[PDB]
Amino acid sequence: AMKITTWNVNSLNVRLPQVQNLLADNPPDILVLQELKLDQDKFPAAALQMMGWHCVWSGQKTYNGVAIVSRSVPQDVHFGLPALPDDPQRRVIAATVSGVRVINVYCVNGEALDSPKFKYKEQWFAALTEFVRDEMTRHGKLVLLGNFNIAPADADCYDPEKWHEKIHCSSVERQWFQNLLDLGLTDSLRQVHPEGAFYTWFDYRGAMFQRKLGLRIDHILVSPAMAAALKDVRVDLETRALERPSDHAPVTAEFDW
DNA sequence: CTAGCGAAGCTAG
Ligand SMILES: [Mg+2]
Ligand SMILES: [Mg+2]
Repeated sequence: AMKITTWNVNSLNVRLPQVQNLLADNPPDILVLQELKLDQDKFPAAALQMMGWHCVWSGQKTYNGVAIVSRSVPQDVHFGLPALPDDPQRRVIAATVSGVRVINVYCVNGEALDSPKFKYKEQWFAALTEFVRDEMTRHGKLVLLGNFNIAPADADCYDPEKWHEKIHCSSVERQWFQNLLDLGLTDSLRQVHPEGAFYTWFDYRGAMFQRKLGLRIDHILVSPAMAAALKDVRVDLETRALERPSDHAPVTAEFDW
């Protein structure tokens, strides 16, 4: 059995208490985090080790930041994308936990389709595809998860017409998401829940979480042997409902053999 | 609207 949660925390300094409450109550075997927004030396290692967790992370000042936190030791830790070796933004970290290759990604947002950050998003997703393919040549059990900043289909958008060919929802971005699906990966949530709105992000503005209008952009993609044992996927809107919350909700997947 | 940086108003999401 194995339980893995992904969360875009948006500043790990701010929401560290909520991370520790997440690791205290029905804790997962693996928790990965995006948007730490703290430098490499500022990670709260001691506070998480006190509770019995191993941590491998990649951080920079102010932006980005990824982390893997697990009960067992994360082995063979890789930083970044080989096809993009000069990108200073800390967005990818991979490690093998309990024989399962975890690839944690905080994907480029893109801002706008006419923004330079969208070209950056394009190249970054290409490099990600190459890295994930090469990693899949070596690991039967693989999970590529995190904040993809891409709503796969219209059912992942509270409103497909105003988001028509807008950032997160454009046909190009969905073709990138499909490029990662074509390597042999399964959208685990859509396997367990083929129908319905399972939004994972709600804009801070306009009380959009209260209106329950958001996007499903936080995903857990799994290899074939992982989908064979895939049993459940849930969006922790309760964490999203907390005071001073992240705009993303945690997402958990549950497997067993 | 929130968070960072840093002292105000951009950048980023
Ligand atoms: Mg955010
Ligand atoms: Mg459409």
